[PDB]
Amino acid sequence: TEFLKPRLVDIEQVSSTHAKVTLEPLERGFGHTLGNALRRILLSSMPGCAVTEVE
Amino acid sequence: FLKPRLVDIEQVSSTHAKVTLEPLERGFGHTLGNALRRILLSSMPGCAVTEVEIDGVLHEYSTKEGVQEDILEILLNLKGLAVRVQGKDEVILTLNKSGIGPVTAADITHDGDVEIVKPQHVICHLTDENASISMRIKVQRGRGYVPASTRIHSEEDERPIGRLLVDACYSPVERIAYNVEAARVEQRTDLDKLVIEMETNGTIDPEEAIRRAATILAEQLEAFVDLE
Amino acid sequence: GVLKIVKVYLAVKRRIQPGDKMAGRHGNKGVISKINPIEDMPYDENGTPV
Repeated sequence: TEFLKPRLVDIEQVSSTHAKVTLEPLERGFGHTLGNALRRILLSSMPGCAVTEVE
Repeated sequence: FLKPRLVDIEQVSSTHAKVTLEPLERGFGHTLGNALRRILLSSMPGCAVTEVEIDGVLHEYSTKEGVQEDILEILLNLKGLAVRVQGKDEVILTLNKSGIGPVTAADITHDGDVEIVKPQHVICHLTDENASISMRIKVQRGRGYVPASTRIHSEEDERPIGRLLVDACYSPVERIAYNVEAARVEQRTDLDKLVIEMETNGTIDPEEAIRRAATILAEQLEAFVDLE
Repeated sequence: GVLKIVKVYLAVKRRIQPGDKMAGRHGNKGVISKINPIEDMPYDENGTPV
């Protein structure tokens, strides 16, 4: 029984709107899991409004 | 938006089963496929043989009367022994057997907590009709893969030199392959349907496996999310 | 002029680690570099990891 989870550490906003978030205590191989999962959900399926009609 | 829900589990032959998972949206088929494939395939709770104590054996580089096997091929036949444990985390099984013939896992002694999933898994053959093999196997619940070189730090005073440490491959899974195909839905045009085919040694039922895997994944994400 | 010799035979069981050498029969040498878990291997549609 060694299910040790991470905790969020310093969200480094670089300049304006884009941030680097590291996450230190993860087990073997969960890094690519959380990266791919959060990546594909952010990049593919977000509720978000875009330019519909311009008259 | 629309959340999934599990549907029919199909045990194909004996030990490998197809778990369908029907209502999934765009992209979440491949997403949950890769994620559950990895978490099932890497870290599932299971148990395997850790310590073996044959009676008349000093050490694993030796030979015994009447056994046509060497000692370490007995140990590599015990490594592949698939066993399950109900209400313990370590438990000591034993073998007592005499006479000419095969010695399988069916001849391991009886215990209500321990269930043997393959009675035909052959451990060792006996020849001389008088050479009785008698050992004490120690199975132990674990996680992942821990070789014998990592466990020996405190060493548990290994001065009973008859103990033979076996590399414990605790992982009960062997192969997890998923398909993502479209499920025909009444009004919504495309909703992906996930099928996780899973080969195990026989110790872990599939719904409990996928429930543990999704539990571990949600526990990983709940580091910065919360209860819902 | 030697009284007694005690010889002790060790049997080491060496497994594999990055840094060993492996080779096919065609002369393709190579040093094992990283020993990945099964989760990261390329796998085909049947699901068998290379």
